[PDB]
Amino acid sequence: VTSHIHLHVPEGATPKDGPSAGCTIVTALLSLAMGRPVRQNLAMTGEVSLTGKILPVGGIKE
Amino acid sequence: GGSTLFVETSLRRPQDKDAKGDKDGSLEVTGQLGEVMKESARIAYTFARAFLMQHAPANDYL
Repeated sequence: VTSHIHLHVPEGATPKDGPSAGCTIVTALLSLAMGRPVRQNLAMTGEVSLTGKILPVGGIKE
Repeated sequence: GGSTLFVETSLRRPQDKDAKGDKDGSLEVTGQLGEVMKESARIAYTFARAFLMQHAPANDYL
């Protein structure tokens, strides 16, 4: 709520699938807020909808 | 070939604008840099701020 934050998402995502980083960004922010490092060897992808609902994404195989 | 460049820094405005002043430390960059360079410089800036914080909390220079 009350902290200036800098978040960096590395370049490389194609423009269409870029929003797929929504859940990643959210979990990164929560980890920073609580300082609890995310579980190891974990990855996530998907879109967020301002409410918690998550949407499909493309390029699943890659 | 490879060369060595002396990266230089300076404090281009008075430190104590206000003892109570909360204005965030601005940044200005020279070197006719590209956009990726600007983002890299910003990232380095933020990390240096955070490291000073984690090491020298009293020093608010940055």
